[PDB]
Amino acid sequence: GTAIKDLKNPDRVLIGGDETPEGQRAVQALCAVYEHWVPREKILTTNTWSSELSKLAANAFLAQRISSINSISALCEATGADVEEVATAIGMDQRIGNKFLKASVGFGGSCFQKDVLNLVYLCEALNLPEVARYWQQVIDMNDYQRRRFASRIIDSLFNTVTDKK
Amino acid sequence: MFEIKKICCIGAGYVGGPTCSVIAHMCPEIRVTVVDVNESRINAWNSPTLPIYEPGLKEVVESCRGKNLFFSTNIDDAIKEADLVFISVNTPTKTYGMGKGRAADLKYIEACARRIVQNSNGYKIVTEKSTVPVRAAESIRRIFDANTKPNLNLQVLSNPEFLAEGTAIKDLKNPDRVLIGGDETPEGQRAVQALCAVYEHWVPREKILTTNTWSSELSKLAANAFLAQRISSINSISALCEATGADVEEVATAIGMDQRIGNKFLKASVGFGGSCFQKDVLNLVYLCEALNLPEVARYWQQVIDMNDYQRRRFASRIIDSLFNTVTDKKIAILGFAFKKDTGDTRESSSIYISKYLMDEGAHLHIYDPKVPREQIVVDLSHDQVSRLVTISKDPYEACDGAHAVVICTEWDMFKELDYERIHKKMLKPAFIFDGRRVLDGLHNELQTIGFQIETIGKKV
Amino acid sequence: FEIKKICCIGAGYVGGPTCSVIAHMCPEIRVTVVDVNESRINAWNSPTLPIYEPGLKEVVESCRGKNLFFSTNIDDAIKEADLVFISVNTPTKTYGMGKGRAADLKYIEACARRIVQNSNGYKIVTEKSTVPVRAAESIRRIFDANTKPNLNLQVLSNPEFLAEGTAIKDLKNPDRVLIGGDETPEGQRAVQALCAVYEHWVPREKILTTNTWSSELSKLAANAFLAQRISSINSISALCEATGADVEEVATAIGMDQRIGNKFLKASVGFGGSCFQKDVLNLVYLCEALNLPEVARYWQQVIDMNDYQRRRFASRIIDSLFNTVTDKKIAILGFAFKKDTGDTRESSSIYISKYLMDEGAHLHIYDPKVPREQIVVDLSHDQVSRLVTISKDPYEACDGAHAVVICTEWDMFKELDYERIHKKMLKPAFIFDGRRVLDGLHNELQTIGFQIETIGKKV
Ligand SMILES: [Cl-]
Ligand SMILES: [Cl-]
Ligand SMILES: [Cl-]
Repeated sequence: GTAIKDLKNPDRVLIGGDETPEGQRAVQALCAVYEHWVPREKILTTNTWSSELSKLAANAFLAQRISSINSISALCEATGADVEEVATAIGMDQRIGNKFLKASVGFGGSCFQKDVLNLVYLCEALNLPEVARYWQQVIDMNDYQRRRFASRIIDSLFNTVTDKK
Repeated sequence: MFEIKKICCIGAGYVGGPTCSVIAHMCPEIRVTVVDVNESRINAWNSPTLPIYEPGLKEVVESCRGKNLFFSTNIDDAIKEADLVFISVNTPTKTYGMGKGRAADLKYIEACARRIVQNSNGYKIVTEKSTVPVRAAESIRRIFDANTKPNLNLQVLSNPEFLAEGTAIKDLKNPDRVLIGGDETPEGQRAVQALCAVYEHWVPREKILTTNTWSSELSKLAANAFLAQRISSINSISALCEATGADVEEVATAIGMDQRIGNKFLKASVGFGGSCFQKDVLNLVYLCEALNLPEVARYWQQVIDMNDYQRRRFASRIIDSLFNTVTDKKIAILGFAFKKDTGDTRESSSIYISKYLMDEGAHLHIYDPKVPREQIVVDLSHDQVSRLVTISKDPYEACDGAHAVVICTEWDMFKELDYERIHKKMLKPAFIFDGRRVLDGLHNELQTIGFQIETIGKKV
Repeated sequence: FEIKKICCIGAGYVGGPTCSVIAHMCPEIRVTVVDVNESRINAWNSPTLPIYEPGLKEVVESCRGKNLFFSTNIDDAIKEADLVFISVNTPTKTYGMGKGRAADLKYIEACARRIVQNSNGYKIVTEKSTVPVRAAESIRRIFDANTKPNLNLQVLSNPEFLAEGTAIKDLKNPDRVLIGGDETPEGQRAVQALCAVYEHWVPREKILTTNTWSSELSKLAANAFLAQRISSINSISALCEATGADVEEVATAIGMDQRIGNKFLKASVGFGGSCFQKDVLNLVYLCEALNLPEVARYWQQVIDMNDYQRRRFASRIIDSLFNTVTDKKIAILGFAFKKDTGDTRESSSIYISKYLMDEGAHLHIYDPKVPREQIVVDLSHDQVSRLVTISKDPYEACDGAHAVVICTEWDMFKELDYERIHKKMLKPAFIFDGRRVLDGLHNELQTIGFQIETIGKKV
């Protein structure tokens, strides 16, 4: 949706490479390409696996923010609190920020669920079940949010929706 | 519109004390009176030596004490005179009964509510400053309504603190935001604007947020939970880093440069500590269970489990490295505080790491530059301490004949040690377990010296 | 306030017989029974009624034409009525949230919207069918949301308690009449108005007034308490077979305790019917939805025990036949859920047969009253074609069979020629008595050569 702007003025460019002489040369070659229009302060160099992992974790952190405020939204409906008020109050903490704190029926897109599910599987394959089920909560909460929303509609219509417009 | 001239605060803790001291300092026309049931605390605040240490606090207090800032044991009179009453008492986690070890105990808050109505007449604004469970203000409203009088109009507000213990004064003088919650009624709005007016003396109106009472209560709990979740998230990543060859400090950096995520609270560790994070998250979880929200409850519970996992994991790596036997082995523990530059050990990860090693029968030599000796012994009790715990006056006494050095607090001084010396008198193989990434950049040095060095979020 | 004109929506086995009786005891009241199905109505106006109940034909003929009417003109019948009975059946949901347990309120909702559209002034709206709790709140909400000037609709609960088979007798002399209404001035008036109607032939001592939610809940719990009694004695029956005790003896001893009573204590292969399981399951779901999991699993036990009883019985047959039943002829005697009816709804015979069909048995089924095609329908989802034969007489079913299974307490089964049956049965010949109908005949049957096993008796 904002591809061109994101490319022309990125928060950061991520490049991962082998921690070897040949590897460092290849990194600096690619680094040099981006230096044409990206300030060197905003170019980050890591080993290959940190770069791969950073892409997955970043999307997961984002998705977690949405699922977290969504969980709060459910607790708001039960207490009388208001999630937009709470989100605002949370978001004014500079350490937390005010982006990705808008509660919804649930997040979508071709990246968030796909990458978090991929992250979870990786942890299972690496015998990290505690970490796997930690991140799985992001998906379950999103599923919960949707199911919950649907169930409220159905209850409000007296648990019968047959042939109703 | 109603103006506040006299302020009473119940509780001289790390919350009410600095908050009211600052208010008095920025509002010379208002008489702020801080009271507490503990005569010890009161006499300490009026003493040349204060009961808690915060940068710039000593100056601020001395500027106001006597003019418009007073510390007294006379609670009833301070209530009698006050236009605004801050309830700033701690709500300890219940240690028994329904909700043991998770639910907040409202006993102290309930007492204050009954004490206020007993000693007050006319119009007064009653504001909860302490971290409370949601719908707590309903409990206060219920006590006031049940004990009403002719010409008694008590208004209940929520105004939670957000100061980090260590930078209190700066956080108060220049806060990211001030939160005030009130009833969505005419009388309620007046009370809100009265409190709002007090903060407008030195806080820009852009940074004052008004919500209903429950959003304010909930915001304090959720904010700390969001913070704690960040730490547990990067910690989970750290474990995945050790298994892949990735590096958590690199990953944290890459994540943190996303403006929508930010770079604060992304430093992996042996696990977070303090008197607020676990306490409030556990309180949040219990609330959800009580409200039949099991999906939400177990969602936030993951923040705590991951923190426990991180600690247990770290302890287990040490034990495995020492061939799953630690009996009668000397082990240096460097740093006992829950974070650097404090003597606070409340929920310190050092406690658990030490305790895990004690369950293996290790000879622990613990060093912390600031933490008092007696505090360590208390935090490691329920006999067990006498056999296994030795407390070193200096770091080197702890590494003399030790199998391993475990760093559990990110003290700046640990980075600057003579590790050439330490290695010479250590048993081989000699291990360093860095639980705070403080020796990042020193790895190649330590290895060529002869150390085996392991740290959070880096493959061995 | 007096009630003068009554409209009933639904000419089922509930609304039909109930309103015909009311007309017979209330000559001054004009009772109009309506249904959107033109088929049903003409049957009510026919010399042949759409349902059979003893003495119903008489009661109807007394009133039909004078103050009892069956019509398809629903809108006008609602317009004229002081009291509107909602008497449509509430089927269990077959999909979605609450599948196979929760009640579907669609027919009730339609009726509620139809009433408010076609009505003005003061009217009492009473639910007669077995409904889930808080259903009247749904009706109230439709009324409140679709209000008119000078519209005062009162919502009452008045559930049925008639056993299908002796409806009229149950109506003329009921154990109690139940009426639930709002605890408000207007609400109490509507209740006493309806209360007054039944006082025409029901003593005031046997008319109970409660709030609306107590009334709805009472109908479900009453059937559940009954079902629990059967499942309890059935559970005991299994414990009898394991101890040497006898369930008929124990049931008798228990039932002589005045505080317990001796009704509904007859052990069986399992209870059936269109009400017991449906209502208990509906009760369980209600508890789950209201975050009452302890109560939900408490009542679920009534269903599990009944399922256990059936499965247990089927397994005994299979074990006795050396755990192989493939291509073996087996006589099934009795298919109805109880004796003296053609009703097969939730009949234990269905499950027993199905368990035996999953073993590849050759079932020859006989039932004196139950129609042939109904059995074929109740045993489908191909499997029926290969394994199920329907016998015209019992002996056709026991000719070359390995075992005789009795699943319905028909009186005639007691009087069969077991000497003849045994000669043309394969050996060893088994009789499995699932209804204790052959109690007292055991020593007889054994000397003939039968191995006889029954519910609640050690072999
Ligand atoms: Cl006092
Ligand atoms: Cl030990
Ligand atoms: Cl019509």
